[PDB]
Amino acid sequence: SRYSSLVPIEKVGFTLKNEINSRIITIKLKFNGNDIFGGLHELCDKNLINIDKVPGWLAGENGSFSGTIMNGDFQRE
Amino acid sequence: NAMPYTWKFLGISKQLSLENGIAKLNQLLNLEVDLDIQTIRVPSDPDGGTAADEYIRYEMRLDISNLDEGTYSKFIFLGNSKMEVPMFLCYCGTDNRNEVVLQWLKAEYGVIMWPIKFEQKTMIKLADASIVHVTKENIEQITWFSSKLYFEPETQDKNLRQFSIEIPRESCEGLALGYGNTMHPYNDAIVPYIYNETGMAVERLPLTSVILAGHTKIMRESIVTSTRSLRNRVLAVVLQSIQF
Repeated sequence: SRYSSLVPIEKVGFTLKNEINSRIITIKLKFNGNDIFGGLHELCDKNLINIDKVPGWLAGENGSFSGTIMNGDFQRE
Repeated sequence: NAMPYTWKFLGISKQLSLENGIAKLNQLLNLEVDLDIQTIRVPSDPDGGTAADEYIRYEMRLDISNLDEGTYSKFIFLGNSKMEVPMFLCYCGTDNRNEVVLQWLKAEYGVIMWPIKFEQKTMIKLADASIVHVTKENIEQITWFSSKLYFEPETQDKNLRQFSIEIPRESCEGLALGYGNTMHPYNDAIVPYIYNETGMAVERLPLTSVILAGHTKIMRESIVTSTRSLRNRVLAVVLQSIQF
């Protein structure tokens, strides 16, 4: 082991909405696994993801809950 | 399925002049192969150095059943003599004569061929190429498709087995407007936006497919389409992708 989590999540989704020049741009991210944030941890270590650019919400800051992030404000559901 | 045509690609060591002739293969196959030859231009607006951008497009249809589309069998060649690797072919369908067409090309022409594989960056370029529509006046136009990128990373104990990033049609357009006008929206606007917003570098991750809804699915070693053919520009990008 090395990447396990206290409470492993197997499915989680995020919708990112940003307002750019008064237009709403939406992207949707979905993850599947035995322990998603552990997998994401490993990818960041292997440098496949840039940790400095990983927003709090993708790093798990509230992990466990799928949600929408609207101009930087997370809201689960 | 909704995309029943699965294309595989092969580099070829010389520009085949099939013009003449299919006849030898026709009798071998005891079957009438139809051979179409046209010159195309990519970029299309014929104002692009009236050459170099001219390719030659060949098509061989294996005439047969029309019940199950999964057996529809077509060969497409794109050639450009002003390039170092001047031709590739691709073919769809599961017909047994496919492999018999390949060994014939070899013999008849004494060419070697190799499986073409697409790196992430090329999968991106192919996505940009797939969404170009060509009007009757040979104008190229970007059209918008809901787009989905799939990844399948290798992690301990299957911790993360799969993840995807989806950009609805309207947000693909929306992202291009912040750029703004571009014939390469995935490369220029959408893929960078993902990196800057997530730290995810698409071209470095285990990207296993890019799906343009109802149109095409671009993968590492094939392209799947709902259309019984591939677009000129997608072909041109494949050929550019195998140069040195």
